[PDB]
Amino acid sequence: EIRSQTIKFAAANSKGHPQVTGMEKFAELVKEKSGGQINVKLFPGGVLGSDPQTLSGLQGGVVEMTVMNAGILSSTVKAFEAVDLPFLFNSGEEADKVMDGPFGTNLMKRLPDTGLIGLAYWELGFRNLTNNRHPVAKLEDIAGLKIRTLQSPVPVALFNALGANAVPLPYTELYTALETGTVDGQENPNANIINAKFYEVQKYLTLTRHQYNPQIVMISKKFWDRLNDEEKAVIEQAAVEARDYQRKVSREQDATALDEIKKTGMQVTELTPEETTRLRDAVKPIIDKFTAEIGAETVDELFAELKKVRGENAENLYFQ
Repeated sequence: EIRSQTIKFAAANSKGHPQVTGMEKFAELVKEKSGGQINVKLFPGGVLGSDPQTLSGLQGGVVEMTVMNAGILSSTVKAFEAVDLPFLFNSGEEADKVMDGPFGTNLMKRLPDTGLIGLAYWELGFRNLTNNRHPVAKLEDIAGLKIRTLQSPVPVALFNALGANAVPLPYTELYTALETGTVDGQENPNANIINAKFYEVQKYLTLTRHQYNPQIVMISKKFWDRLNDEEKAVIEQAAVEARDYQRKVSREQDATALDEIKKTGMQVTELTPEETTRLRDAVKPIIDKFTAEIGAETVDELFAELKKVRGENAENLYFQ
């Protein structure tokens, strides 16, 4: 039977953010399905530590649950670097198909040996590109731009392949570096433009969608192994039901963010799928260098899923 359980569920963001809205839905569903036997206590705002710190806390059994960008796992299970590869998805719908299918599922199968159990993928969002020099609509427009990027190997390779300087800078210093102009631009989700007021110091946004950040919801294997099947089923049901809700909330908020961004007088540029393909093809010979460490098994499967979803895109039937 479902016994009294307590689950501490930690994350980086705060109440109001789609991540925490998803966590609240998860907690409520678990409370309902368990008739109050399983209580999920939220630790938002990074109060328990960074995402990498909390990851090791799950492994040790100190914190039961967390949700974080799945690419963070790569130093635990290298195959997860696949989720950081560029230009995989053009929409949330495409991302869901691939993350919820064999690609995402086979990644999660690699977790138990490391002391982690994967429950579901939720959404953080696409990474896009702002700058203050000129609109970016194609590769040549990126040439020479000094762009603050994440500093793990994939984004550094990506932005160098695009002709940019992939500049290291602590996030807290970024607004002011953009203001003074020593950095031309930055790459991040749209929400950051509003939250950090980058619209005050950046005139241009391109929806490059150069990477997509899925989040993975995980539970400590040490804790999971002590649960019975009925308790596990409650948690699984709640994770996948909360997933669909969280993604809807995320996408509603992103639409509103973009409304707000446009009203600040930033110029927003979209890429056609064919321009995205042009960028993808230009960076492929560089990005292929990660395939050996990710593994052909994982990369080949991913590439097949992407060919499939790209063929389902209605744009293929727009003109002929």
